[PDB]
Amino acid sequence: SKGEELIKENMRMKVVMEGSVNGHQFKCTGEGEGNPYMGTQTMRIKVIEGGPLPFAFDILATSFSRTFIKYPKGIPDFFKQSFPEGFTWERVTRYEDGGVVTVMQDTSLEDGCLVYHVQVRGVDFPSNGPVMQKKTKGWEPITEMMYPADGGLRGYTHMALKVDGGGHLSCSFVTTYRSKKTVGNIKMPGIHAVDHRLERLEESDNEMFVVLREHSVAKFA
Repeated sequence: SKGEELIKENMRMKVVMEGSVNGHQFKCTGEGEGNPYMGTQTMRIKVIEGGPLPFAFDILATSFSRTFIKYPKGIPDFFKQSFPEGFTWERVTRYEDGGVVTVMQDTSLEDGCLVYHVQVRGVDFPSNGPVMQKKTKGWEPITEMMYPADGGLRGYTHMALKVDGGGHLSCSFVTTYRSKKTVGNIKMPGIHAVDHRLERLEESDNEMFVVLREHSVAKFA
C-alpha cells in the first residue's frame, strides 16, 4: 500500500506538546527515531515552558507514536496505510483517585519525518496525590485492545502507574484513532491486541530532560 512506501525501515519523528495539568501551563518538544516494522522507537524530550513541572512527567509519557507498531502478517496496519495524510487520536484517561486527562494528537508526515502535535488537559488530580506530589516510578507493560469503529480504531487500555513504596494508580484509556485520508482505499483490521513496553532512560534530576523508549507489537485476540 501507498502508506507502507512512505514508512521506511528507519523513520525520524518530532513532537510539540502543549497543555495544562491542574491549571499549570507547560510546553515540551521532542525528537527521536525508530524502526516502524520492529515496533521500536526512542525520543529525547525537553520541557521548554513551565519547567520544572509540579506533577509527574509519567502522566505525559503515554502521549509522546502508533506508526511504530510491529504488525504480524495477517493483521492490517491501520496507522501505516493512513499516510501520506496520517491520522489523529483523541483520548480520555481517568485515574483511580480523581485525575482526568484529555489529549488530542495530530500525526503528519513532512519531508520523510513524522510530526506530532499533542494538546493535553489534565484536571482534578489531588494536590497531595502521587501525581501532584511527583511520587510515581513509571508504567507497568500495557495491552491495548484495538477494535474497528466506523473506518477508525477504538483503543482500550487498563494501565498501572507505580507509586513510591509499591502499590499502583489504576487508570483506563479509551482512544479514538481516525485517518485523515480523503483520497484512497484502506484494508481495515479486525479486533487485535497491541503490547506496549514504555520505559524512561536518562531523566534529569527534575524531569526537564527525559528519554522514552517504546516497544509496540500487535497480536491476535
